[PDB]
Amino acid sequence: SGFRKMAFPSGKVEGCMVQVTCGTTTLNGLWLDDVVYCPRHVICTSEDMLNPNYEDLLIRKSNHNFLVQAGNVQLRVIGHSMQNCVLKLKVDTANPKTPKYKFVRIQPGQTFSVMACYNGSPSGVYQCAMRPNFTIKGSFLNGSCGSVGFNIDYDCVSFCYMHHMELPTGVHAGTDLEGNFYGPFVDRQTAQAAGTDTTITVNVLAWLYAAVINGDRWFLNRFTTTLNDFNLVAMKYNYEPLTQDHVDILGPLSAQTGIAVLDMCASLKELLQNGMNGRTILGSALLEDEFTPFDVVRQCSGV
Amino acid sequence: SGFRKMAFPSGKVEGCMVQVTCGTTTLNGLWLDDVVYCPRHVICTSEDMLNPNYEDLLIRKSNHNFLVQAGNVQLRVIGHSMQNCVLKLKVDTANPKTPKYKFVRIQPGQTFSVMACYNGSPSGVYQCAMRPNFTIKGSFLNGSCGSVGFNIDYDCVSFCYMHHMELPTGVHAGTDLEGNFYGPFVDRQTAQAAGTDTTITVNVLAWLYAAVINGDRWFLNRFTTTLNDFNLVAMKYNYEPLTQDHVDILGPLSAQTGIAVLDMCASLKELLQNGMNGRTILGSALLEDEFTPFDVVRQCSGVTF
Ligand SMILES: *[C@@](O)(CO)[C@H](C[C@H]1CCNC1=O)NC(=O)[C@H](CC(C)C)NC(=O)c1cc2c(OC)cccc2[nH]1
Ligand SMILES: *[C@@](O)(CO)[C@H](C[C@H]1CCNC1=O)NC(=O)[C@H](CC(C)C)NC(=O)c1cc2c(OC)cccc2[nH]1
Repeated sequence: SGFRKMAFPSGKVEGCMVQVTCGTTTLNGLWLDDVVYCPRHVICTSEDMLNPNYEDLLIRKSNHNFLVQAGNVQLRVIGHSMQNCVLKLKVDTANPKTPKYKFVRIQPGQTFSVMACYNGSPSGVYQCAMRPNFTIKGSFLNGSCGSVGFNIDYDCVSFCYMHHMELPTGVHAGTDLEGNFYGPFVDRQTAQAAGTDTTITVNVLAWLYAAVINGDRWFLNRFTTTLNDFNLVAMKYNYEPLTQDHVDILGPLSAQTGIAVLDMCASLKELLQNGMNGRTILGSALLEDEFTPFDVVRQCSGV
Repeated sequence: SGFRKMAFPSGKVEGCMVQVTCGTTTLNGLWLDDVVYCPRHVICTSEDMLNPNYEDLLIRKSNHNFLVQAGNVQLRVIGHSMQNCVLKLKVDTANPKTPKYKFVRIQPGQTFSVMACYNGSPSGVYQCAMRPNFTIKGSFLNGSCGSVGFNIDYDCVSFCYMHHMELPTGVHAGTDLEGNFYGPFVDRQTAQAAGTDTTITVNVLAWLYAAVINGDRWFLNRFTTTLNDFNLVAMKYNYEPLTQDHVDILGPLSAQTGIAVLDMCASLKELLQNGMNGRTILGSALLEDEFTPFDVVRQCSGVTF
């Protein structure tokens, strides 16, 4: 038993991180097959990053302008191209540690493992959720650009995120592996704001089911609610609406605990209107929304 | 910026996880060089685990009773010995993925990364802190025994934990890599209860230093205190007493901020005696105690490996 923010084992990705240097700008790259993926602002200088004409800056670059280091060996760039915000450096050597992989675009509310890296060296691993406003709440410092987020199914690594930016509020933004940003952000050196940060309701309910599966039921109550009446209150608190598909996804957790989804919604509605006083749920004083129903099923099934 | 419970990259440990099976009992083991370490109760059957005599049970076992598998590839066992609650099996193959490593026994309050494993396959990684009652708030299912906890310093993997037990309260217990349990627990199929837990003071202070580094310093006061005075007061609030090693590991954060350790102790004492007064620290009204000073430095100045 127990419930914990859990990331996938990172070994398959560690063998793909490399360092990419252009002029005086260094960040991380992802070496899969004979291609190295990294954020395209590596080609920028401190002055270019203010308003970079990336296609203009790119054509002016030569293959030898890119220093790609994989551990100790230095890889030979035999080609360069650009797919949106992701720079694609073709190398003369295919990464032998390339696992089975696929590029996917995560949906808001879904989770993934972040492998934070600096100078091409993996430094830490943690779990994140793609928030409804397409930001994530990570831990990234100078030099973390190029770090990727991923999920692992069987032996297939599904890459979904490459890090680019830290907003003035302290949350983070990035792209999928096709170079398309999550959210309305742009890779220029400017202070940018996200949309309003709504709460992932289906995850909050999953996390409440986890608390019950782990012996905590102080927030439960005898009231019930309709889907619509719950969503009225939820939206009033800047919570995403609960769809019937969300209800269906919570099915397994409902059966296991014996608490109907709409019954859990009545508890959550009371928590939102009353607060938690001084009490805690699974050790937290706030309502956690970065746990998916699948995260809870994985850890609490059969407990 | 940002603060998260962050585990070490697990690749160096993944290449060392294997499956050990005796009869029908299976669990995980740690393959380093030509030795596999695992919990000794793998020799037990379901009924044996009730009141086991491990010396008597082990005498009836031979090298050929042990199934050790890397994936689906068996590693022939050519030797076996018992050290405390850890079984050691010599195999005929030296793990080519063996990293630089050492075995360490950590202290309460220290943190490590747990490699959750099932049937020898790594499944998840997450950070834990050894509680002052020698339990960890883990996430472990059936078949998780033999999962190890580790830290990575440079290129050296320091193994400090091997999983054995889930207590009734849902927390977890286990040993170091020499088979010595953390806390007053024994590997028997019986409900055991840990001592009353307490808050990890040195980590709370580190958390406060983290706040000061980030401009949130409303809680600093003009008071100071002695180490003995603070310890006697902290014990009244369920806080662990500080050691000399605790003051020392707070050294870097103390120098970086300019706040002496005993001054921040006096500030924490204020927070315990009068509460938070409706305010928060780093966004939370709850004092966090699972971040060590190293974790705080690690996330304010990203170290690599
Ligand atoms: C990459 O490492 C750079 O290669 C970096 C991410 C780091 C920075 C510290 N925290 C992180 O997560 N990304 C950046 O520095 C990006 C670069 C653009 C894509 C060109 N910009 C920002 O993070 C950025 C610019 C800001 C600004 O305007 C100057 C105001 C406020 C915040 C802000 N952040
Ligand atoms: C190992 O996986 C078994 O090899 C397992 C730990 C797992 C199982 C679910 N959660 C975990 O952390 N360990 C056990 O099952 C141990 C085995 C002993 C070392 C022999 N037992 C317990 O953890 C145990 C026995 C208990 C009991 O007695 C019947 C009452 C209450 C709790 C309890 N836990």
